[PDB]
Amino acid sequence: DPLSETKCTLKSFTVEKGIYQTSNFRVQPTESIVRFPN
Amino acid sequence: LPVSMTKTSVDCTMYICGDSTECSNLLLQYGSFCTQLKRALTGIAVEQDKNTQEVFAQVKQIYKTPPIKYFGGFNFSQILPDPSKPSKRSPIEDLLFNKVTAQKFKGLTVLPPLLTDEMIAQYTSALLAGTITSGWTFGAGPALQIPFPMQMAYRFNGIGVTQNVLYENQKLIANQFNSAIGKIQDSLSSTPSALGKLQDVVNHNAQALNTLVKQLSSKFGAISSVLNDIFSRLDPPEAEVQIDRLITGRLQSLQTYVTQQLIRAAEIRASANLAATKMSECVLGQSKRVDFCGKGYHLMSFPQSAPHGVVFLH
Amino acid sequence: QKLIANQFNSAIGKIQDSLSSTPSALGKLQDVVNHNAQALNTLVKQLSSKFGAISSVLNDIFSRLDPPEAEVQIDRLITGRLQSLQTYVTQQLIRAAEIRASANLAATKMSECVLGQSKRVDFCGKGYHLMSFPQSAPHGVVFLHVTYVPAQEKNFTTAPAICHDGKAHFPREGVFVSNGTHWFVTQRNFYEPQIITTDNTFVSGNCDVVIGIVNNTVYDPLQPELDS
Amino acid sequence: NVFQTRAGCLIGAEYVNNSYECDIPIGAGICASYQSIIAYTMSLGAENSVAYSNNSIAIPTNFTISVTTEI
Ligand SMILES: *[C@@H]1O[C@H](CO)[C@@H](O[C@@H]2O[C@H](CO)[C@@H](O)[C@H](O)[C@H]2NC(C)=O)[C@H](O)[C@H]1NC(C)=O
Ligand SMILES: *[C@@H]1O[C@H](CO)[C@@H](O[C@@H]2O[C@H](CO)[C@@H](O)[C@H](O)[C@H]2NC(C)=O)[C@H](O)[C@H]1NC(C)=O
Ligand SMILES: *[C@@H]1O[C@H](CO)[C@@H](O[C@@H]2O[C@H](CO)[C@@H](O)[C@H](O)[C@H]2NC(C)=O)[C@H](O)[C@H]1NC(C)=O
Ligand SMILES: *[C@@H]1O[C@H](CO)[C@@H](O[C@@H]2O[C@H](CO)[C@@H](O)[C@H](O)[C@H]2NC(C)=O)[C@H](O)[C@H]1NC(C)=O
Ligand SMILES: *[C@@H]1O[C@H](CO)[C@@H](O)[C@H](O)[C@H]1NC(C)=O
Repeated sequence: DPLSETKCTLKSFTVEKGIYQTSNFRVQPTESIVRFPN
Repeated sequence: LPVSMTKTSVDCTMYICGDSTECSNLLLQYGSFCTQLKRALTGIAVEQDKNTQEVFAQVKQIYKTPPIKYFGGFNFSQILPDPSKPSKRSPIEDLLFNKVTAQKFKGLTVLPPLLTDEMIAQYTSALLAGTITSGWTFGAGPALQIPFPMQMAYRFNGIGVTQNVLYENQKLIANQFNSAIGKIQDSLSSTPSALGKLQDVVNHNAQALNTLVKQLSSKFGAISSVLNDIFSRLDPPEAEVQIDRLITGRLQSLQTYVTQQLIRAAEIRASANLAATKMSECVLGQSKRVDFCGKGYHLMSFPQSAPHGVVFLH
Repeated sequence: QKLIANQFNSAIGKIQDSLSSTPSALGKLQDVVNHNAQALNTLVKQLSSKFGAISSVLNDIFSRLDPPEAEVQIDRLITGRLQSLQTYVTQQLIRAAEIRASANLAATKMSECVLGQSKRVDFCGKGYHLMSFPQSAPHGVVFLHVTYVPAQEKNFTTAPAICHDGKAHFPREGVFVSNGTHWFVTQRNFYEPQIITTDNTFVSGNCDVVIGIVNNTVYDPLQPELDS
Repeated sequence: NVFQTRAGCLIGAEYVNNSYECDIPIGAGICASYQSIIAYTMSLGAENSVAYSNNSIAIPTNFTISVTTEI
C-alpha cells in the first residue's frame, strides 16, 4: 500500500502529518517490434 | 531584490541509467546517494517557499482601496491594480513581467511554486492600500485612517521639517511626485539592463541545468557513451568495469550540481532575508537609517512584484 | 501604573502557559539537532556500502583474493569512503556558515533590543517596542519582547490648521480633532483632549494658502492675567 | 474522487469550493486537510475595508501591553 511504502521509506512504523515523496512510476512497454531492410 | 529561485527535483535512476533495467540492478549495490539528493532538493524547495512566504505574507488582513481615488492631488494610478486587465495588475507590474523572459524530461523536473502570481499581487495590493489609507499604524496594530496630506505632514515632521512647509506647497509637491512616477515608468521601460539581477538568476539556473544534461553525453574514458551498446557488445565481466566508470563519473557530476545548488540557495536566502527586512522597515514605517531606503532623506516606499523577486520604489 | 502592571503580569503568565502547552514552539532549535544526528547517521550507513566492489568487507577482500585485484577492490572502497567523508565535511561547512549568520543576527538583536530601545519596526516584536528580556536555551537564545499596542479607537473629524484673526495656527506637537461641537488638540497615539491655546500651537503666515482650514477661536492664557 | 491540478493528478481527495488556511501544502495555490481528506485553495486572510475620507481620523483611547517570544 502507499502508506506501507511511506513507512518503509521513512524506516518507521508511524508517519507524522505531511506530504512525503516515496518513489516514481513509469508505464512499462506492452509489446516489441522489429524492422530490418528487405 | 531577488527572493526565490526555481524549485527543482531530479530523478536518480532515469538520469544515472537509461531505459535499460539491469543498470538499476548494478546501481543497487552502489549505496543510497538518491536519498541524500532527494533530501537536499526537498530542503531547498521548502526553503524557497518559506522565503517567499516570509517576504510577502506579513499582513493578517486584506485591505481594499476606497472606490474614489482622490488623495489631494496625488496620483497613484500607475501603482494601484487596474481592473481592466484580466490579471488585475498594475502597469508597472505588467512592464516588469514583459521585460523578463527547454522541455527535455530526462529525469529532471521543475516543481511549481506554492504561491501563484495572483496571490502575490493581492498581497502587494493589500500592502499598498494599507500604507495609503492608514499610514504606518496598520503595521503595529489596528489600521487607523488618516487623510493623506496629514500623513505627508507627519512624514515631513519626521525628517525635521515643519508641517507648514508641506501645507503651503501641497500642489507643487503633488506635481513633482506625479512627474517622478511618470519618469520612473519611462526610465524602467527604456532601460534593458535595469532588471539584471532576476535575469541573471534565471540564466544561471537554466545554464547549470543545461550543463548537467549536456554532460551526460561524455565518454569518461569508456569505449562508448551508450550503455545499451556496451551491454550488447562485450563480455559482462568487463562491461561491468565500463559501466562502473560511467556511473562514477555521472554520480560525480550530480554531486557537483547538488553542491552548486546548495550554495546558490544559501545566497538567495540571504538576499530574501535582506528583502524581508527592507519590506518590514521602509514600507510599514519610516526609517532614519542613512541610504537603507534610498538616496537622500527617506519619506516612504512602495512594493511591486516581479518574477522571482520584488521591486521597491523609494 | 497599576493597570499596566496587572496587564504585564497577566501577559507573562500567558506566555509561560503557552510555552508549556504548544510542543512545536521550540522547533527551530530542535531541527538543528534533528539535522546533525541524522546527517551523522548517514555517514555511518555509508560505511556499509560495497561501492560497486565484490564485497563490503575489507579483510574478506584480503583473505579471499590474491593481491592483483584485491588492490583494485581496496582502492575502490577507499575512494568511496573518502568521497563520502568529503561530502559530509562540505555539508557541515555550509550548515556552519548558516548558523554563524543566525548567530550574528542574534548578537545584533541582543545588542539593540535588550541593551536599549530600538525604533526599527518589527525588529524587536510586533507593535511599538518597549523592552525585552533574554533567556538561554539548548543551542539557542529565547527573547521575550514587551511591546505596546493601541486599541479601542474612535472616529473624529480633523482639520490641518486653524484660521484666527487672519493668522494660521498649526499644532506644535499634536493634532486637531473635534467631537462635533468643539475643537481640541491631542497627542497622536492617545486620546487626551486639551483646550487649544497659543503655547501648544505656532503661527506661520495667513489663513489663505492652506487647504481645508477651519474657523475657530484660540484662547490666550495671558489675557485674563492682564485683565486683572 | 479524481482531481486535476497544475502540479499533477490527485487521487483520493475531493475538491471543495470552500476556503481555509493551508495545512498540508500541495502547490499552485492548492492545499489539503483532514476533517475524510479534502483539498481546496488556500485563503490569504480575512478581508477588511477601511473607512477612508477626506477629513476623518481615528485615534486610540486604550492600550495593551503584549509579550512575544522569539527563538
Ligand atoms: C493620474 O495619472 C494618469 C496617468 O499617469 C492619468 O491618466 C491619463 O488621463 C488622460 C486624460 O484622461 C489620458 O489622456 C491619458 O492617456 C491617461 N494616461 C494613461 C497612461 O492612460 C490620470 O488622468 C491622472 N489623474 C487621475 C485623477 O487619475
Ligand atoms: C465635545 O466636548 C466638549 C468638551 O467637553 C463638550 O462640551 C461640554 O460637555 C460637557 C458634557 O456634557 C458639558 O457638561 C459641558 O457643559 C460642555 N461645555 C459647554 C461649554 O457647554 C461637548 O458637549 C462635546 N460634544 C459632543 C457632541 O459630545
Ligand atoms: C472664516 O471667517 C472669515 C472671516 O469672517 C470668513 O471670511 C469672510 O467670508 C465671507 C463669505 O465668503 C466674505 O463675504 C467676507 O469678505 C470674508 N471676510 C474675510 C475677512 O475674509 C470666512 O468665510 C470664514 N470661513 C468659514 C468656513 O466660515
Ligand atoms: C482600558 O482597557 C483596560 C483593559 O483592556 C480596562 O481595564 C478593565 O476595566 C474593567 C472595568 O473597569 C475591568 O472589569 C477589567 O478587569 C479591566 N481590565 C484589566 C486587565 O484590569 C480599562 O478600564 C480601559 N480604560 C478605559 C478608560 O476604558
Ligand atoms: C472630500 O472627499 C471627497 C472624496 O474623498 C473629495 O472628492 C473632496 O475633494 C473632499 N473635500 C475636500 C474639501 O477636500
